[PDB]
Parts: sequence; C-alpha cells; structure tokens
Amino acid sequence: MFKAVLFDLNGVITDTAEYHFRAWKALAEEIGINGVDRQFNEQLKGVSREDSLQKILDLADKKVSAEEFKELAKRKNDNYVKMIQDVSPADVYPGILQLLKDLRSNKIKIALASASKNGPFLLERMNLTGYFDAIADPAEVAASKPAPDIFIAAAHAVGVAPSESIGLEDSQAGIQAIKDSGALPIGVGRPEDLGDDIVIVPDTSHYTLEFLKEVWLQKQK
Ligand SMILES: O=P(O)(O)OC[C@H]1O[C@](O)(COP(=O)(O)O)[C@@H](O)[C@@H]1O
Ligand SMILES: [Mg+2]
Repeated sequence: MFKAVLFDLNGVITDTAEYHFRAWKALAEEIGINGVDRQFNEQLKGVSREDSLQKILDLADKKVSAEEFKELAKRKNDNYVKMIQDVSPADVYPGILQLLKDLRSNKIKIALASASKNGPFLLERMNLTGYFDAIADPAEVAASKPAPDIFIAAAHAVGVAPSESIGLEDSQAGIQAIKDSGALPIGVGRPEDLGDDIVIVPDTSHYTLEFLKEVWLQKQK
C-alpha cells in the first residue's frame, strides 16, 4: 500500500489563485505596468513569488534594484495576506476533508507539498492543521516546482520515500515535480493543465481513498 499522500495546496485543498492574481494586478498597477490580466496570470500561477514578479517586470522591460525587487515582492505578499484573512473551513475543496479523515483513519501519512509560504496559515484558517503530519517548507528547498525538491522534502518529513507516496497536483510544474520525485501523480483538472501518462480526475470529489488505492494497485509492477 502507499504510506503517504503529498498534497499540493492551491488547486487541491483549496484555491487562492484569485487572491494571488488580484494582489499581483494591484502591484503592477501601483508601479505603472500594463497587461497583468487574467490571461497573463496563466503564466504566473505555478511559478514562484520571485519568478512571478520577474515576469511582470519583464513584461514592461522594467529593471529594478535588488532592494527594490525584494520590497515589491513583500508589498504583494502583505496585500495577499490581508485577502486570505477570511479563508474558512467552507473553502476546503469538495471531498478533501473526507479524504483526509479516511487517510488518517488508515494511518496513511499526510504532508503538504505547497510552493506557498502562506501554506501553514491557510491550513489553520481551514481548520486542517491537525490532519497534517508535516508541511514541507518551501523556504528551505533549493528550487520550486517543477523541481522535485518540495515533494522529496514532504515525503521525508513524514518518514517515507516518494516511491511509497502518492502526489496530488493541479498544474504541469506540480505533476512534473511529483514524477521526478519518484512518487505516483494523480492530477486534478484538464489534461492540458496537468501532463501525460498519469491518472487524471476532473475534480477533487473524485479523490477518494478507494480510488487512490485502485490507482495504486494499477501502477504497481
Ligand atoms: O504550490 P501551490 O500550493 O499550488 O501554490 C502555488 C503558489 O505558490 C507560489 O509560488 C508562492 O506562494 P506565496 O507567494 O504565498 O509564498 C505562488 O507564486 C503560486 O501561485
Ligand atoms: Mg497548484
């Protein structure tokens, strides 16, 4: 049997992409950059805080000091944090709470493999802290998804190898990170947003323990 499930946050447990988007747009508008719209934000989502800012700057051919850059990222983050203060248990994605209950009931480890440093605060706001055996710290890994580092760390933080793990992701960079960790990906959403040679479910109501076990057995050799 698998021993752990490694969860993405945004796209799987909940999704705060709207707040990330609004904070980025607000920052761009403050510094006088045109074109940070919903279509552009598709380039931003599965990208890090620093890489997101850089893309926005590049869009304007705007150069900043290293100090300026840190200040702009902080400003966006401070604004984003304000927006997520009202996140509640009602923002947990369909089926997720029951899955976390069933995993814990079966003594399968639960770990967060988010690229977001606001991950722990969001789990608290959704009242999910207690279910998480560990939270990989994206500030203590050498690279963001699609590097496998965060999934490797997530697995290790609960005492398992990725090979003994299922990863749950919603993005291309996320799916690739899981693959390269050696864990088994199951994607949620549309194929073109996920990747190939994986099991995909259309929405998180399909992530049940029964399904995860069946997929596990299908993928063992
Ligand atoms: O890995 P997840 O849970 O999908 O979160 C993805 C988000 O994490 C980030 O890379 C960084 O998040 P923070 O800015 O909250 O630290 C965002 O740029 C991206 O939208
Ligand atoms: Mg995601």
